[PDB]
Amino acid sequence: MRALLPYLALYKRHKWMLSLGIVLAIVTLLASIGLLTLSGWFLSASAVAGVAGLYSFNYMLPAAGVRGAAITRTAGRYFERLVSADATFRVLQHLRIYTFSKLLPLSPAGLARYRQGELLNRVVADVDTLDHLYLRVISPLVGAFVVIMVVTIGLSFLDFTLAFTLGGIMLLTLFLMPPLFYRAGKSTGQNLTHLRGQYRQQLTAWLQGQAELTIFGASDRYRTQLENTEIQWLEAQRRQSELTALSQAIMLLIGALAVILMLWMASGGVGGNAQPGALIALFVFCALAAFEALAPVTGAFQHLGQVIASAVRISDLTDQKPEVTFPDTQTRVADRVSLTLRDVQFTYPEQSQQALKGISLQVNAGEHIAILGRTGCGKSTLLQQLTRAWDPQQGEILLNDSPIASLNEAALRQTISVVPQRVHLFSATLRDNLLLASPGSSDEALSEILRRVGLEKLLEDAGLNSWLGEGGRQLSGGELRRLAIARALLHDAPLVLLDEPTEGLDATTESQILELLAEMMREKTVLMVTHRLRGLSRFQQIIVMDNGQIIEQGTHAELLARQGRYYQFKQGL
Amino acid sequence: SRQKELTRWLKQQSVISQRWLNISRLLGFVSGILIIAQAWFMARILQHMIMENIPREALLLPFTLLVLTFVLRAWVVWLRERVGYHAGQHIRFAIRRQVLDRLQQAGPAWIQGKPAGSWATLVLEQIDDMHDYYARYLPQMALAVSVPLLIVVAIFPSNWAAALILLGTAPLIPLFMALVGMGAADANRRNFLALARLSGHFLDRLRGMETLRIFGRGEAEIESIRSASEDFRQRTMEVLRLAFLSSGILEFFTSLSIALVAVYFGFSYLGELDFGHYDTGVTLAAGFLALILAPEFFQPLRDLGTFYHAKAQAVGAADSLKTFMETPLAHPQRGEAELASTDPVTIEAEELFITSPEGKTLAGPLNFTLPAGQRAVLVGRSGSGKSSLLNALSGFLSYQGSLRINGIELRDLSPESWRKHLSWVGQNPQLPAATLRDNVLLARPDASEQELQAALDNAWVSEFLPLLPQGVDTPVGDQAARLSVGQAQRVAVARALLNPCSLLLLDEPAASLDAHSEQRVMEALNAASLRQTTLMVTHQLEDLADWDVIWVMQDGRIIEQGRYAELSVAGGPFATLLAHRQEEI
Ligand SMILES: Nc1ncnc2c1ncn2[C@@H]1O[C@H](COP(=O)(O)OP(=O)(O)NP(=O)(O)O)[C@@H](O)[C@H]1O
Ligand SMILES: [Mg+2]
Repeated sequence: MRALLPYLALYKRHKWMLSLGIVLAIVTLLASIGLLTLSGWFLSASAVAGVAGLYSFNYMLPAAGVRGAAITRTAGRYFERLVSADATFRVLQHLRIYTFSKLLPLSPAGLARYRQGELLNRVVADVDTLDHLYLRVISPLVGAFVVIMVVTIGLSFLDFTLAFTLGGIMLLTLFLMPPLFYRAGKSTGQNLTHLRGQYRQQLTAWLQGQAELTIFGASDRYRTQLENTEIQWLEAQRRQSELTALSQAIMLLIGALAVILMLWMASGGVGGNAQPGALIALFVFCALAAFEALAPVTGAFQHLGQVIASAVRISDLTDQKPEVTFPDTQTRVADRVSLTLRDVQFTYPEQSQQALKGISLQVNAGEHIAILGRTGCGKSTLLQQLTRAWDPQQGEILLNDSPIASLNEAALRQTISVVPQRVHLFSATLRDNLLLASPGSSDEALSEILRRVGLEKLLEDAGLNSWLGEGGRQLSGGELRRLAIARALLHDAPLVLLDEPTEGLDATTESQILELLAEMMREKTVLMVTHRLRGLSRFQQIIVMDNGQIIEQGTHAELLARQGRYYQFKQGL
Repeated sequence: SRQKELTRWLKQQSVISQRWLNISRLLGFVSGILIIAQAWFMARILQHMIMENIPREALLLPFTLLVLTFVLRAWVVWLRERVGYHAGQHIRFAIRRQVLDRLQQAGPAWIQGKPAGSWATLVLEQIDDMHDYYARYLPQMALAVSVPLLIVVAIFPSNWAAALILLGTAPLIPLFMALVGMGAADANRRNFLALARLSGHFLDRLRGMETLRIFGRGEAEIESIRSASEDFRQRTMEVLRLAFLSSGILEFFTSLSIALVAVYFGFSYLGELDFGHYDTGVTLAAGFLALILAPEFFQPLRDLGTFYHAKAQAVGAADSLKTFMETPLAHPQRGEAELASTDPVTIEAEELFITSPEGKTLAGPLNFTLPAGQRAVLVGRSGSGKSSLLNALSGFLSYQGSLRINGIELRDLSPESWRKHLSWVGQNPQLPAATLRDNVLLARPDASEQELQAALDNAWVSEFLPLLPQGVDTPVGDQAARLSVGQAQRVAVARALLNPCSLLLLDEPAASLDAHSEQRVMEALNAASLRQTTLMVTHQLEDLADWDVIWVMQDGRIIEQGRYAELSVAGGPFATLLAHRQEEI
């Protein structure tokens, strides 16, 4: 349970809104008990007094107590429900900022180790479960505990041996029953999560392999196997409800025990009084109404296991050590970046020992460099090392006569503008998808770039206030490639890293992209990594890669004039 | 807007397990009698020792009867929860059975229209959203009309003023809930779009955290998360500020009814109020009966409010399950004509229009003929209808026209017997079985070990078995986790080479594979494509000179047809297509 400690410490902010939402739950839940315990005593006192005791009996004080207890019961529940719901959105904002502000330093490496699609859908769900700790767990458990301790203390002024048998019964089922039923259903709850995921994987394999199964005749054989898992899955769901049916029949019996005990024990006297009279009803009506406090306490303890499980997942994910660390110097960004690479590896080395020693290349200021790699032979890691996703274990990168590790992140992100292969379309306006590159750009400049890049089809509908992304319009490949280039032109960094810009594009759009790089990025030291030969003529100093090493180098005409691997590539195969 | 007919669908799905919903409605009536008996025994016991001063030892029968009604009342609560589950389980088991039946006879043509993670949501996470509608909400709606009428009927003979206090609030509660429910409906509609935008904001900034890093916008997206969370908080607090009044209307009238019953009975015991009783002194047991039962009058309404979320997400589940079960889609017809012989088949098409289950035409007019033992190649750009022809040839797609296999049309060919003569390899291989050995033997479970071992030798899968821990019987895992994409595709080749076939359809194998597995797959599949009629879709566009004919299509129509030599130099669409492949390394 020590897992919740980093997240309970997040409650120091908004510790008055959070405490108020619990106090309002106690006051509401005490007024419910007070309303019915005062009504029960008032009815008994009035009947005992009788008509002859109209004037002797002060009935106006209890009649103001029942009116006051009814107002704070109905006003308290409304305000407790507001503050609790308001304050659970304020800690959700803190949880959202806490995880995001802590997942940034380890974004490329340490967070992409998992499957990004499935992991990030669980990070969002787990922050939601951490958001449930206050209102699903802490508030019902704490509110029940001090409602029990106030009715026990309050009833101890009339009788002590009666306040503690009612308080002791309520304190026993507060502390003994929620853990006792969490232990009984732990085995089934584990057997339930296994069978749900087993049916999930058997159904996906059945649906995905429907073409395979139908042709080989096993479509109905694996459907029987799939149905047998559901039958086992449904049996484990009976046992989960057969234990919920028992935890509900026992809370009704325990609350019955505390009323029958109050009737029997309180009729023998309270404060040494031989005939308690109206004091009997004050105890049997407190016991009748005080078990509403314990109503949410069993389900609060069940959810605590989920909150703790979600606390471990977020903790062990956000507590990793970041790969790279940046200094703090605020060196002024310098234009005309002359990138230098010395013995740096280009591709993750294969068990085949592709290249123990890395590649070396000098990109002078203003030079446009293209790197040719074999398709499907490893993956290029030059951009991650240049973007400082991780530190290069071998070799070193010299960014304009200075090592790349001696730049603060503020300066490093300004000397390098990178267009990645996987271009992300943030669910926001077109202005917010472009001001991302340059926050201070004017309204005309963003539209000027879009016309100049060729995304003119994105300016007729609401202008730049068009919702692009999940809730809005999608962008096709090529229509999304020109957005990535649009940001890089807006970012205006001296060094530009292209990562297969013309990949998956038709020859009509692809020829337009290569013109964009040669025209706009005319003096921006382009370093491009591709698997195509369409427009390499305009680039200077083409670098051909084999097995993670440079086998050929030089200008397109210079490299084509001499027979070599580039000549074979140009002709075919 | 669709609530009325979605709920009609929900209420018609409950005909199965109608005895479970009838026992649960009858147990809610019995439970409302034990509540009344409980309050009557307590009221008589309390009056005896408060007014008549009878000792507790002389009240053993009412105490025994009171304990008995508590045990019976806890029994029906246990019984009603188990009966309620059985109601929900049997709809979920019957709806899922007929969702999987419809999703199987539709075949792979419709299944691949949506990702498998979205079908699992429909079958596994949305069908289960309907459980608490039948297990809890439907029984509680019966408890909300049965039990409260019992208290009013039980209190009315004793005192009509107390029963009028409880019955008087019966119309006043829905009146005020509807009065504030339409003030909370415009808040939903004027904040519907913004909350929809703001809900997926965190996951969006969390998926695109790579792009934020490379642009240095990490510290400026913390402020947007703050600004989006502040906006979402205060935008949805306006909705909740009005949604908590509706729940607070019920708490007002249960607070007013308990307070007003106490004041009416308290003042009538002192002589301040003479009305209400039937010309008889108000007894103390009458006041206790109405005071114990006053909170129980509104409890079924309070519990129903906690189960409304169950109805909300059952209708959302019925929103997507009703459309799925009523989509108009037609299946390929299955004539009963068994194929004549287990020999290579002569497939020929007069004029085909292969159509998706929803009626969309995938492949235009097709005019081709593949003689027995002739291996063809389909080439073309993406989206050109190449794979649609292989699915139609398998029976997965309906077609209009003439597509005759060995002289007999495909529409009147028995799918059970036609697919015994059909073996095929697809891209992105699917391995449904458990072990790698039982996955190869899926094609022919009755294969001998010497025939099985030959298939593994021919398919080049025994040369990476030693790398596997358990060898041939290695558990493949979920989505072929243990095997690489190149290694799994070789296992898919193994079960294609197991049974000899009259027609082999290779839908782009060795496309996304690694360099070595592409060589091994093609080599084992190029020597196996020349002993029976094959039909291979490929994008390699190279070393095809040994294939008999090449059919190139764009936009679903065969445009050029001939051998590799006569299309490479013809300068036609194939040469344009071939130039693109050589353009990229
Ligand atoms: N079962 C189906 N149901 C509905 N639409 C389909 C189906 N199969 C294909 N389509 C669509 O109809 C067209 C036919 O495409 P398709 O038959 O897949 O060509 P293709 O050659 O297989 N594409 P590719 O595999 O990338 O070369 C495309 O626009 C598909 O999106
Ligand atoms: Mg295809």
